[PDB]
Amino acid sequence: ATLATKKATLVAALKDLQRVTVAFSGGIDSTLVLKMALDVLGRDNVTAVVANSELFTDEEFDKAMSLAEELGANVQGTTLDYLSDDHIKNNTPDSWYYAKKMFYSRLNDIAANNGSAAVLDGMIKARSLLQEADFFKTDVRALAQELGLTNWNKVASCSVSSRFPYGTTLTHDNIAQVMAAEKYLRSLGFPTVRVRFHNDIARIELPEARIGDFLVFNDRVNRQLQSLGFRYVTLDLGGFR
Amino acid sequence: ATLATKKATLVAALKDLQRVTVAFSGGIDSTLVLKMALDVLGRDNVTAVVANSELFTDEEFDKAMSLAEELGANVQGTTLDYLSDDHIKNNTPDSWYYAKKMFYSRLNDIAANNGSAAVLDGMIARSLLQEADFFKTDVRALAQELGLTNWNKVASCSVSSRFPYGTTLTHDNIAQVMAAEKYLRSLGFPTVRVRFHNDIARIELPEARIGDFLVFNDRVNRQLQSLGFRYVTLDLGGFR
Amino acid sequence: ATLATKKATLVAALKDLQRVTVAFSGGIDSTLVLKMALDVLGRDNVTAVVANSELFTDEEFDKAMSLAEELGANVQGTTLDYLSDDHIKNNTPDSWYYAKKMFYSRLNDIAANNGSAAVLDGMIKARSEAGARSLLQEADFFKTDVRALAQELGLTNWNKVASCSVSSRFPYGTTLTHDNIAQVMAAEKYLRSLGFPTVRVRFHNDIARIELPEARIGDFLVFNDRVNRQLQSLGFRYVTLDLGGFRS
Amino acid sequence: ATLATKKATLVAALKDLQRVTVAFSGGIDSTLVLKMALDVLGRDNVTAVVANSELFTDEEFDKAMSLAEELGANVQGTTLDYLSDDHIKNNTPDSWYYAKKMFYSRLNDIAANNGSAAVLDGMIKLKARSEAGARSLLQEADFFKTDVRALAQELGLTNWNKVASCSVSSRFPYGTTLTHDNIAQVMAAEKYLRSLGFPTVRVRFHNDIARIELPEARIGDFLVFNDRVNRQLQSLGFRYVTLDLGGFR
Amino acid sequence: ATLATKKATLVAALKDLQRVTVAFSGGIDSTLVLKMALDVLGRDNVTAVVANSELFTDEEFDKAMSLAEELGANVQGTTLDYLSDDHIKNNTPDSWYYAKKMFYSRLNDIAANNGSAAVLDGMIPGLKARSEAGARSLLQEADFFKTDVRALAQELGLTNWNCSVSSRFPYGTTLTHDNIAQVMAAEKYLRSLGFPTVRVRFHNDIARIELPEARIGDFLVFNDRVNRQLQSLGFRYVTLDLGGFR
Amino acid sequence: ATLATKKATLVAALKDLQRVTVAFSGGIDSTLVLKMALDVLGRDNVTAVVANSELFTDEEFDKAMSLAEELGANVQGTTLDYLSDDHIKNNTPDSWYYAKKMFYSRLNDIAANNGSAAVLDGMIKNEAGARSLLQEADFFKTDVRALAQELGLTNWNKVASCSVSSRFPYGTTLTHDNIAQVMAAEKYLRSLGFPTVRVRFHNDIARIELPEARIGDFLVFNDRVNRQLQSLGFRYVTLDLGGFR
Repeated sequence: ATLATKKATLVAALKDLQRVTVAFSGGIDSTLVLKMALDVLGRDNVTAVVANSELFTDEEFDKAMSLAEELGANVQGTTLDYLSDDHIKNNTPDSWYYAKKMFYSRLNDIAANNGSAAVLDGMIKARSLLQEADFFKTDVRALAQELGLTNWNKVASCSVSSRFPYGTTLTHDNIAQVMAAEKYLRSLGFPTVRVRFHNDIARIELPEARIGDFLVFNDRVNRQLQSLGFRYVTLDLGGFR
Repeated sequence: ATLATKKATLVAALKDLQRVTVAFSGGIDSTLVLKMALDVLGRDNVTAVVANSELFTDEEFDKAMSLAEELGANVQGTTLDYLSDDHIKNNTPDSWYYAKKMFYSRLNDIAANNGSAAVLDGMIARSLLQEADFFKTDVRALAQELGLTNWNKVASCSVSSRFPYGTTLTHDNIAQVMAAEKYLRSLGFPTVRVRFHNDIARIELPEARIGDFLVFNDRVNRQLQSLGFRYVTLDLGGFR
Repeated sequence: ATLATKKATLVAALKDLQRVTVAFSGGIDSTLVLKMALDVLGRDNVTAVVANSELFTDEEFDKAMSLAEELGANVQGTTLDYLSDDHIKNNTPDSWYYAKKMFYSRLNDIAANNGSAAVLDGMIKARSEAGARSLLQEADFFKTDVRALAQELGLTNWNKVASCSVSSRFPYGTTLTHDNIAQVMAAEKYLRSLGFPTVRVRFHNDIARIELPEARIGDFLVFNDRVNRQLQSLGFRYVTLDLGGFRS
Repeated sequence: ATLATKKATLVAALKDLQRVTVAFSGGIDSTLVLKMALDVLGRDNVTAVVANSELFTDEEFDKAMSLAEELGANVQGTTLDYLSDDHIKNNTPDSWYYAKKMFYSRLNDIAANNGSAAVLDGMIKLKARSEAGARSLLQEADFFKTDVRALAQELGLTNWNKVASCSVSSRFPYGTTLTHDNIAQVMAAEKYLRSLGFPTVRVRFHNDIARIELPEARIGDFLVFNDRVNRQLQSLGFRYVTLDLGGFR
Repeated sequence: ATLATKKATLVAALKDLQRVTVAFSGGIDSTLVLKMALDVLGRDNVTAVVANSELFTDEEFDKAMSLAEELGANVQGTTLDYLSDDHIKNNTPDSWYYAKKMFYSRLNDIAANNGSAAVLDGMIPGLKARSEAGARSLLQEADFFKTDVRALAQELGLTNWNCSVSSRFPYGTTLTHDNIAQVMAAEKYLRSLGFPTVRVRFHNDIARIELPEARIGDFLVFNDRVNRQLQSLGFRYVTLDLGGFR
Repeated sequence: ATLATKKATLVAALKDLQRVTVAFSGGIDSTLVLKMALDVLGRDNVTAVVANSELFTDEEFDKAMSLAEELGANVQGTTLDYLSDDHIKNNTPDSWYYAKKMFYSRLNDIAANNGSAAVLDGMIKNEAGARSLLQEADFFKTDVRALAQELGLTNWNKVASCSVSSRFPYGTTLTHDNIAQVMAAEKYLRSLGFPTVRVRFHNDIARIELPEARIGDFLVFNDRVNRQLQSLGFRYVTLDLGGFR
């Protein structure tokens, strides 16, 4: 289809819902949904909710809260303690299962309190309207460009649980350790980076085309990540993913 | 804290001034102010001013003069002789102050003489984008809304910072430093300083670009030597 | 002299033509012509045409078609077989000319069959021989006038990077075939997917001569072996990197 | 004393022994002992023995066998199963002692079966050697490292192992149990890395993690090989293949 | 059996020929043959010959000539025009054979004119190039392995010892005096920048540089100088093989 | 001439001198001279002299003293005060001349007092109180380690010592402090794996010259070298884009 046909399904789907609460993370997808809902449904009939968790950075939470205000939405912060579930706290392979299970249960209850007909997320190809309207990665960038949206989270980052091996118990300490390492690495000019936690070993994942540029920082990163508690600081030769 | 609320603040403030003179550098901030001023006050009530100076590049001047005309403004070039002032010519730690005073005094005289209510600049003189609480994100959202895509993106700094305190700035050693930085930028290094130390050139690059730079060592060495440096070096501390 | 007089010359030229066919590449210039043509003459009186050929990417074609639909134009792709012309098939130094004569004759025939008064291209200040109009050139548009009017019409999206014919990857006198062209484009596509958007894979039979911007060559080294084996499996015997860098 | 007096002490000790078996590693010290032994007692009365084990690389074994023959000695390889001793298999700080103990007793049996009066090693100015009865003639004659370099030049000796081979056990943390499998894993990984042009390298074993140590001044050169090293070491059984940012130690 | 029995066959064979001409390259193999012949037959009955050709560098020749003088042989250079033979000039896959045929014919012509009983080399499309010449490889007849030659080189006290440029050209490409000088100048320039192991493969207007992969990072600082130098030697395009040397 | 004849000229020339004093730096040329002198005249009539000075490192001096003993020589250290001469102290373009005059004048006094017939150095092909026997016998660089390998010689200083004067511009006054500064910087750089290096002194700027083929390898050390040379007193630490020499 044309982008206009997919955009029309999205307006038509939204009018049919009349009042929605939209799970807003700040990535390009959720920024498109949040804006489309505000444009078809009005400020007072769309609720943006930003999840606060121990698994995400305060900066990503703060950036989404600020773009939702910048977009003109009533946005509400709700804080989730993902670590209360021992399936998640011990990061067993089902651990995504309960994390999504907790995210949507908080989101479903919020919709009852402001009278929305459904809560929307930003999944592409709970209702995920961009997938129902058959939006692909190229379609989402095209519509956002047409809607004048310029600011969104270019740092498509993930819950910090993905840095830990299955069976490792998450702690306030080792999560902060992983996140302080990634924040330090990003401050040197590597916006895409993972610091995988392996007890005494830190395993750094960088995009392969950035590894040559990284070499000037080896010693400072080595000494900095050792001061955060790692005994050995290493670079994955496989790169990011 | 909506963009629509800040844009109304900026429109309202511009309506209260009626006739404005805009300090126009050509960056996104000053280009946003110049269009907003044209859209609410009209061509005949806005004067765009572009400083022609020895401390900034002719490329920055030519691009700004053309971008003001392209946006639909009446544009005026004014030329500042910063080196006639001995505080700037001798590069003291206070020279920035005298340079800013000479610049804002010329802009005040133009605005007084064309009947403007204020001089405007792009800071985030009135800085209305700062008064309306525009952030870098707000400014990119409004420029897209006005259909503005074209502006200079090479961040501009006075060439004074390339010289040690106590150094006498001259037309020749300024031209030397600027030809060197223009050459380096043309190789693909948009953020670069050639600090001047008489017979030594001290190059600052972002540390993450120094590996990429090595394929050019010999050409940079020979080019900056032909520009008058005897030794061409790379600071191991990098940019800053 | 002023933009407003230049915009009026263009409006008048379009009103006089009443019905037009637009050669649409997706760049800023043809995007401005198509937008003005749609605003002045209406959707049913404008046909946007995007050429599909073996000498350009299927990506480039898909994006140009999508840019014309996004503007609100009825757009039709036409398919050109440039290799049927022996100046192009044998990559003579004048082959660009025969490619454009063939392109403009197809556009003239499309215009004849839908009732347009002219074919419009986006040239500014072999088309003289087919009768294409460059209304921006006639109205004295320079690059800054195009950027000014596009911003006053709210146009922000277009192709920022011009397309070059894959003919430029082959030495003069080399015979282009559906097979070796597919080789050059698959090699360049693989390279772009590793993070090198500006690249050329020059064809010298058993040798691929890769052109990269010199500032990226340090970044490229982590890929030497994968590029070597990938381009060999595409049919090259030797995979090399030009020491002069991109366009030397 | 003088180099000449020390050289005469060494000559005298060898003539009194008549027939010797020489523990030959290829380093400068055992190379001096073997050369002196051949110069004083002749090819027919000297047996050079080179230990082959799974704790040292096959490349070093072949190089020592060739350095011994090139010097003119009858040279014999013996194979040691160091993992048969559990003091060695359990990677304790005294495991080196039991490895030397097993090596010196095999040399004693070889010495008994070829009629030698002593086993000679190349030690200069400790308890496994002395328990076994091996003699260190350079130490008895009071050779220091400079004396060994002096007499080596006098005899025209130029070729020897500059690299000192270390046991693969140092790639494993203390208390990690050595196995035929994890040793072969570490040794094949290092062998591939050396074959790319990196003679000084360690692959430290961390179960599913391989931690590569290279001299920092070579890490820039290594970049062209990351992807092949990753897949090669993954095919050897490591899940993760990493480069230590600290370099070689 | 033992090394002493293997060198014993070589003593006997050398004693029976009395006067020999020795094809001398300077590698470990030919230096042992030349030293054995001098020790068994004496200086006045041994002629060492070193081939000088356009397909090798004047340094390879100069190093080989000294090697034989230091061994104690009377040494003689002969110069061959390998490009006169069209198997070699057109770089067919067998031209190594025809180069050795021309070499052994010149050496047989040298040996007949000084009266040697045979031509000796250091070895361990038609008839084998030696057998067709009559050349003996005495180290091969004595069943020498690479260890025996390294062993025997030390029992006689040997201390000093040591590729055709055709391998820079594709099969079917015509060798000329000029493109040979071009390739040889290009490799000398690269070696002088610190790359002792290097090949400049000639592909007409394209130079394809082969380097050990572990040196390509070090090479980048030289790209532009190498590009312009090899262009000035006559190449239009100067490239680096991503597969590296070998 | 053949290498064997050049060796005979050297043997004959050494036998005609009977007792020699050898200027010994530890490089290949002077170790070849020192070895030939011992092999032809015997230890008791060869005196090896190693100059200790502020313009060369203590590390090269100790290595040279120990290499002479390893060669079989009686070795004697002598101390030179190069900075006592004002051409050297003020780094005039003349200073090489006064440094060589002071070096050879000291060696001649040692030679006179131990009864040697000549002072020997290791100069080759391509002072008047010095014989360079390798030069008289027409030895080239190829001849020297052809012959050095025939004597089995392996240990010698493989990177060339140069006077620290070349790290300072002509006209700069050399002092104990700025020499110590340059010498601690080059020693640090060598300790990271860069045996061939110059730290050129330009007051508050250090200009590091490295062989161009090593500059890619050096990037992993930029920050450590920057901080180390700053702690030695340099304000700016830079890398010459032209590389070494």
